[PDB]
Amino acid sequence: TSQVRQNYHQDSEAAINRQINLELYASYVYLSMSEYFDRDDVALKNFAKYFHHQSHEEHEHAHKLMKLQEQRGGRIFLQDIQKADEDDWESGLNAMEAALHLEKNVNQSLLELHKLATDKNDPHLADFIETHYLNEQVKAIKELGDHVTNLRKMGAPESGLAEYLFDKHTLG
Amino acid sequence: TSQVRQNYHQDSEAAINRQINLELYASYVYLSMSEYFDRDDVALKNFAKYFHHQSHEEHEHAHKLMKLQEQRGGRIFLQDIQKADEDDWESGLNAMEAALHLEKNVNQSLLELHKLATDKNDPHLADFIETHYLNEQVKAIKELGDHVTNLRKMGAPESGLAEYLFDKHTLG
Amino acid sequence: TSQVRQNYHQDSEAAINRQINLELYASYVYLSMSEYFDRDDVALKNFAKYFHHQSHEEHEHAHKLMKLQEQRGGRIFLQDIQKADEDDWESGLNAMEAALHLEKNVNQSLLELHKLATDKNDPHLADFIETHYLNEQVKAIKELGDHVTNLRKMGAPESGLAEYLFDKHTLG
Amino acid sequence: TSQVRQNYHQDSEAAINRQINLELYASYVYLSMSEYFDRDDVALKNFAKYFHHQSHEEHEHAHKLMKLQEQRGGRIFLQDIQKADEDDWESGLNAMEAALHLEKNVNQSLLELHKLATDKNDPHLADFIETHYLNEQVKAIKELGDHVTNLRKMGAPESGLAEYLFDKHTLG
Amino acid sequence: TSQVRQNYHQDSEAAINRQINLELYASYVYLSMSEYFDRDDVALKNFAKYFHHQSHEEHEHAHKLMKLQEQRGGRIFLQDIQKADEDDWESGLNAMEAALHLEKNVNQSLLELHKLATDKNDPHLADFIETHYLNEQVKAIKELGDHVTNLRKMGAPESGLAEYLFDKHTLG
Amino acid sequence: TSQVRQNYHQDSEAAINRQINLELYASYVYLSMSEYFDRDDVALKNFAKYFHHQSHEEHEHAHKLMKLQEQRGGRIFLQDIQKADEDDWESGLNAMEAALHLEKNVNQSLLELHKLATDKNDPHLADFIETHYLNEQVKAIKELGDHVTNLRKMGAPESGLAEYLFDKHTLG
Ligand SMILES: [Ca+2]
Ligand SMILES: [Ca+2]
Ligand SMILES: [Ca+2]
Ligand SMILES: [Ca+2]
Ligand SMILES: [Ca+2]
Ligand SMILES: [Ca+2]
Ligand SMILES: [Ca+2]
Ligand SMILES: [Ca+2]
Ligand SMILES: [Cu+2]
Ligand SMILES: [Cu+2]
Ligand SMILES: [Cu+2]
Ligand SMILES: [Cu+2]
Ligand SMILES: [Cu+2]
Ligand SMILES: [Cu+2]
Ligand SMILES: [Cu+2]
Ligand SMILES: [Cu+2]
Ligand SMILES: [Cu+2]
Ligand SMILES: [Cu+2]
Ligand SMILES: [Cu+2]
Ligand SMILES: [Cu+2]
Ligand SMILES: [Cu+2]
Ligand SMILES: [Cu+2]
Ligand SMILES: [Cu+2]
Repeated sequence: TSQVRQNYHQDSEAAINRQINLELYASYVYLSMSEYFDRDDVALKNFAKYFHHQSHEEHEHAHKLMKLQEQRGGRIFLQDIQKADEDDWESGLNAMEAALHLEKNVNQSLLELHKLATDKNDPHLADFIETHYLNEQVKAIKELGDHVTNLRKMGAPESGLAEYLFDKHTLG
Repeated sequence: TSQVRQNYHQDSEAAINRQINLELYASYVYLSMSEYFDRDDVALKNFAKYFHHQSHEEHEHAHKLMKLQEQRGGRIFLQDIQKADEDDWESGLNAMEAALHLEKNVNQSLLELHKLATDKNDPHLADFIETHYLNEQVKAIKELGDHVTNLRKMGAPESGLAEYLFDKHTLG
Repeated sequence: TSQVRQNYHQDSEAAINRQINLELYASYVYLSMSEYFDRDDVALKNFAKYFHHQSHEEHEHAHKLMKLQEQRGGRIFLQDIQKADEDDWESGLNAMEAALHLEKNVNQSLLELHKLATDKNDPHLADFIETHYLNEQVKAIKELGDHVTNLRKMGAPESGLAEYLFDKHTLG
Repeated sequence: TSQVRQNYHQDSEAAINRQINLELYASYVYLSMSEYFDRDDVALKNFAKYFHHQSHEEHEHAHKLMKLQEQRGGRIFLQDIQKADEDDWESGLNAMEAALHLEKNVNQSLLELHKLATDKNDPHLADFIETHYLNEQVKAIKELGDHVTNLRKMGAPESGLAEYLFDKHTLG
Repeated sequence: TSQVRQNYHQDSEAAINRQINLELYASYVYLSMSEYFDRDDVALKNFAKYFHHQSHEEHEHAHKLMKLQEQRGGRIFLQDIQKADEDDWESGLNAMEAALHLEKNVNQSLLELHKLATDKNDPHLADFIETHYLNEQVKAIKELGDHVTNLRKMGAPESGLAEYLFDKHTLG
Repeated sequence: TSQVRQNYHQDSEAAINRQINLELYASYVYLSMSEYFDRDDVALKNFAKYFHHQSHEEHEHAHKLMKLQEQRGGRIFLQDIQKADEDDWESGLNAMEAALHLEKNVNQSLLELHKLATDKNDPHLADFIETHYLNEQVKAIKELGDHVTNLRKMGAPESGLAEYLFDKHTLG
């Protein structure tokens, strides 16, 4: 056992390891989306930039969790980063919809992680999740909802003009 | 024979002369396209600027080849610069499509030039083509593909609004 | 007929198209001369620079004419740009002499163009030629005459020292 | 088939997809190593920083390959990013030794990729690998060899003082 | 065998060692030429400066090759640096002619080195030679050809005035 | 005989030519040492930098002697630059010891050169050696002695840690 370990339950350590992998997965989904919009038959450069930014943000989320694990005296156990469900994201609107779904899934996992911290009387972990994760998720979900809404109201995905103009005026 | 000539095959010298003319031709096609978009009944100023830029880029491509010829001790033999297949380029989308076709044709000629350099064991010429031409073509082809894609998805060439908005937001 | 076309005779439109091609031809002659002086067995770098500058100047002359055509509602009809009469320009003095001859030929064509504008009662075209072309030609012809004179008096083309020193002290 | 695709063999497209995954794997190995050195019972912060830098470098290597795929008109097919062979890297010297082995493995794959490009007469791909990958690998391998050598000569991994001083004076 | 050595043939290692010596030899020839022009009975200071610069350039060429040897895990085996064929270089024109001959000889050796790299399927070495050596040689050969040409046309070596003026206007 | 030659004995001219070669030899020994420390199985970068600096310093020493020869009206006769006694310098301490021996040998030759100048009543040469060479040698010998001493006292060459720390704290 670590010289630093204090009030850190085995279940919490395990849950943190699972959360690290999920953040790395989210980052990979975003990378997949990013590259999709750089295809010659898609060619929406600001969508590509947006999802590239989101990919690196999720990477930072993974970093903080790995830091938390080391600080608390837990042991990081990395797992395979699974590829995304799709190779072809269909459209700007579909990718945004898929991103929204992903972020709500990550949020659900974080809420379960928080409940575990509360149940194990780990207020440091509870606050770590609150401070660095919970509001970030809520903000991310709201932004993606905003994007989905505009794209829909503009006539996406049927209107390619809608996705082009959104790429230019919101994302660029 | 030149005091500088070394490992420079007669066939390579001839192929370089042919490539010079093709680069000058490409430059002329782009000039034709440029001026078309400045017509009072077309009036797409950023299309005009874009193709003007492409015209001068091809001119630089011709310059480097002429320099290569002199450096290697070959003799430049210039040929007539043929006018383009069209006077009237129809639309923004059509010009982009025609440009894409042109760039792929120039690329094919460069690949054949590279094979000749390899076959004649001329690694200087091989690398000259690799370094200054091959990736430039690949980048140019991809960009034109991107442009064609956006214009199509926006509703060009039927939608004049599409070509107007593309001129403003991508090319301007 | 153009929505902009006013007082613009079919003969003038045709003559402008012919003048565009001649300016492009002059530019090409200068390019040929430029590259000649970059040959390892010629090696007069400031001659090369001088004629390169002249090449791009003629290009600008072609640009203004193409602009005039579009502004007046004429239609640009481009033609093949013919290669120069020579591949080998012999010497600094010979190239200058050939350039002088070329500029006087271009000037003759411009004077005929001006007479046509006067005959067709087209004062806009008449002034366009006067303002942008006629004095430019007179200046160019005089400069080339000056250069020919100095080279001759210095002992060119027999004296290679003369051409070397002229390259350094006048053109450099 | 892509509007941009030219001279791009199905085997090359597949090999590029495999190389993308390998670069992502290398990045993940480095991340694993990075976090290991941040453990309270390891605590070599400059080792951690060094491998973190290497992780992001491999990420850039993956980015350029993904860009190449899109530019050439290939389709990116992402795969699971496999976790590293180890959770516990034992020591500074062992991690450096493992990194050296990894880089030589990546290099072998790049050399095979280059042979395939040569065999398929794809000089653009050949030069892309040469320009952006081959010398980068050679430099990386040499640096890791240098590091392994110093650590060994200093008395690692038996001497914890050696690894501490190396962390401070070479990596910091 | 080196911990870093990969895909590096014994013949390539040997050829690199031979090339290192040749670059050091070229540097020494240039040094000899440099000092010759500083003789009180020669006194062409800009010739001296020019060849001094060339001497140090060849030294850098030797440095990069030595670096390549270490990076690839080869062992540097230095050899005697042979003195030049002449003590007395006769004239500005003769030295330039001798330099031209030297550079073409070095170039021939580099081309043979490149063929060996290709034959041994060593694309890293092939590109190293292409990137850092082949175009540098072509540029150097062309420049020396240019210099020889001007000196000849000016009346060298019979005309001491020609060599004096060339020293002042081209080299100074 | 030179128009500038005055009070310059044939023996002095010969001795200066021999000294030039010895300075070039010393420079080459240092270059050999420099590259040795850049080996992947040695990897002492500041040793490499130190000896590289010493190599170029000896080159300057050779330059001043060549200048002296020309100024006095002597004729430079260059000789082959002999490779060093070793390819493998064993260690930091051994190289420093070998450098110390080399510098004392060069110093002995300079002292003999000075005696010859005194014997031939050549006070210009005597002072040239005094001013530019004698104290430089004494300083160089003392510095190398200092380095040898520290390395020995630190536990070199048996202690690789000693050579590593010396590389970092004295040479870096
Ligand atoms: Ca899977
Ligand atoms: Ca025709
Ligand atoms: Ca013709
Ligand atoms: Ca697995
Ligand atoms: Ca290459
Ligand atoms: Ca000899
Ligand atoms: Ca020997
Ligand atoms: Ca004194
Ligand atoms: Cu990224
Ligand atoms: Cu996240
Ligand atoms: Cu233009
Ligand atoms: Cu081009
Ligand atoms: Cu807008
Ligand atoms: Cu130009
Ligand atoms: Cu003109
Ligand atoms: Cu990171
Ligand atoms: Cu990589
Ligand atoms: Cu210290
Ligand atoms: Cu020097
Ligand atoms: Cu060289
Ligand atoms: Cu002068
Ligand atoms: Cu050096
Ligand atoms: Cu010395």
